[PDB]
Amino acid sequence: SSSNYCNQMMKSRNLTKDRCKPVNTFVHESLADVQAVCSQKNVACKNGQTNCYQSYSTMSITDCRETGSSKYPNCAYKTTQANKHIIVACEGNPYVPVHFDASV
Amino acid sequence: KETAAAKVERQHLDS
Repeated sequence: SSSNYCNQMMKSRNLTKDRCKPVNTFVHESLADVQAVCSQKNVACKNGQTNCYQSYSTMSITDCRETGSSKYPNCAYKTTQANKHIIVACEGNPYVPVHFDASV
Repeated sequence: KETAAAKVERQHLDS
């Protein structure tokens, strides 16, 4: 693992300590603003469920993707920064995000 | 242990 944001955060958040996760997205917004998405635009999820919601606005996100040579225990990631709408699946009470369906 | 909501925060949020 290098020193880029992805290699470090994937490790710190317990994603690559015992495996190399192929892809992962980190959202750079307040927790409350992401939870607010559960009452925004209702859309179908990839699996066909209707408990997904798309954010009205784009959000700051960092995409982390394993390079072609990455191999446990030396996971390596390519970091890509972008601003896009997020789609999360929500459940429970309070109605909060439990899955990241995608980013547009 | 860790709820689905908490897992989502740990894996995807960086405020």
